[PDB]
Amino acid sequence: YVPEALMAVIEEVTAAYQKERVSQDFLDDLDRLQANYAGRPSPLYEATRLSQHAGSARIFLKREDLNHTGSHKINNVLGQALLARRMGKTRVIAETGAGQHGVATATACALLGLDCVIYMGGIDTARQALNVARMRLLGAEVVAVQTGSKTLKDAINEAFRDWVANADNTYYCFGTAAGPHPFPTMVRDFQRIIGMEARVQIQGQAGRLPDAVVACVGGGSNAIGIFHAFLDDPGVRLVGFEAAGDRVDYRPITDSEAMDAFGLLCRMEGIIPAIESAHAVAGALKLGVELGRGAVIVVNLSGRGDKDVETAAKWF
Amino acid sequence: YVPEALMAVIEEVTAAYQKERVSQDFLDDLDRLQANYAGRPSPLYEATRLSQHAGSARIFLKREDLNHTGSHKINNVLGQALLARRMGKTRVIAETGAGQHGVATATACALLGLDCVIYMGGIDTARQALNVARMRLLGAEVVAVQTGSKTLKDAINEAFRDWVANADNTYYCFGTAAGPHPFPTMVRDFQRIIGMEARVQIQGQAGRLPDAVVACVGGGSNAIGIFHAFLDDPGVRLVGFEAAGRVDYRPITDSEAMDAFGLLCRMEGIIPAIESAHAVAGALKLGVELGRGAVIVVNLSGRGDKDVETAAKWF
Repeated sequence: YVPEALMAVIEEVTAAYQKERVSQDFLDDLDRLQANYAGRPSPLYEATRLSQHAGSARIFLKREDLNHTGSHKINNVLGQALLARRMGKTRVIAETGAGQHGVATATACALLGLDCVIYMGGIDTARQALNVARMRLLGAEVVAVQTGSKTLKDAINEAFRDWVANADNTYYCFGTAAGPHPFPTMVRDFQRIIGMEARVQIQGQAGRLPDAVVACVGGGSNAIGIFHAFLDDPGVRLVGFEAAGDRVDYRPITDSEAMDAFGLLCRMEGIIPAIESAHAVAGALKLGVELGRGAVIVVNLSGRGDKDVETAAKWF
Repeated sequence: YVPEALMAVIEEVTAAYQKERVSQDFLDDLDRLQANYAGRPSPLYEATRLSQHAGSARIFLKREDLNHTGSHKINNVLGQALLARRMGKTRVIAETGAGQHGVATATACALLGLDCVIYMGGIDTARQALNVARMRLLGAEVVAVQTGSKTLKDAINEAFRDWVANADNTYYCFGTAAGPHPFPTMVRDFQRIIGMEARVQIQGQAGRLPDAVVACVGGGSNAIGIFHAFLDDPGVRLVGFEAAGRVDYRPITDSEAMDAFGLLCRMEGIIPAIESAHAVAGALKLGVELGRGAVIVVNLSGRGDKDVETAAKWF
């Protein structure tokens, strides 16, 4: 899984990142670089119809659910290319299966003036003229890989040989679900972006900081993102609603509480939530009854309201 | 196509809408209503790497290319639902095929507080049926139609008797790429929200009205909506750029498009529709014309997909 040859290079990366993590700049820069570019920042939607089932509080939904697939990978990949610039590297390489991650990188590469080489297997090249051409309009060099079996793994190594030999100037940009993932802190940190955008937008739309920021927690990572900008705010409660059934308060929400919250979003708001998020809307709702009038509750609508629908329409 | 029995009723919508058209109160209420919902307002991106290839004017790109279609149908459907509410109609009906239009229609009625009934063909009731659930989850009655051919035609006819039947409180709402399009003043006015929104965004981001607002003319009726809102800003220049009222018209050569296109790709990592590329080409020109600092705004409208082919060959 990782050629020990990659160890000094991954280490130099991990090393430069930490240095970056020392303060708000790197994310600050990232935030500015995504603005208006490809879906960031996502909208923070005030659900006024929901107020009447929430103790006369004001619920704001932080629409993560409106991101589409890879404008989102672009926003992820830009921070990786912004790390190359800060590290001083001037070229970026990556591998690409069906070509989607190559198109993302090629995009950031070119947004930031970085040269860009993407490795892709000869099998992948012949049947994907379109992403290859995207990539080529965007400026990268697309290297059709003719060794081993001309598949994905194949690209991966040629890229590893490339990255080993060219580490002075070259940042390797990971992202294929089957490719390497050597840098988990990074990937968590980028999601704090969600928090920073909610903090700004709440200050904009309500004129103060919220009385509570809230997410469904038990789901992988990337709901948790909403919190971190808010940790410092002594006035702000942070509540993580856990999928029960029969610095942050964890609290539980039952299969029922979440379904009532669900159908109630469908009807009052016209938005169909992820089940995951219904738990959180349910709790935002608990919270506002419990906090009363003009309470300001920001809620993360995380993720993909595509059939949990299956499930929801059974529930009724 | 449209049954005559409908005419007393089409007229009334027509009278009412003609009323709210004219007025400032409508498109601001629809602005509020659609704010932060399904993709509106759309982003205004300062494309600062174009500046160098544009006399170092400042080029803002109105990003209609980021619109997921579908979040477009809701946005379009919200306006009829908004109009229905302002007639004092309380329930809304429509028809659908695979049932995309009915999903949107249901969506805007949940949001707006309207009872909703959607007509669908028995058969598409059968081949397509979470949409039917989607709808019901949104709280609309679905009338799955079991009358003659059990498909869209019959699904339009039920809808129309219901309509003629309940005129007094029922609005009907279209968009379905086949059923009726009785209101074409409407479809065209609702693109106006694009200029509306641009006009609030470019003052926030650039401190002032733009020097020029620029778009692609002889294609995709979706481009021109960026102008209306600047009409009463005399000394915002409006430039419609054509493939070769207050608005000037100006041609762009096949060649000039593709320099802008290529460049939009290499500098901003944005891949446009060829149509959009005509506007960018026009914005570059204008920049050099207008000078260091001009502020110029461009509708990048249209899907940066399958112009891709065309573009790759071209190089």
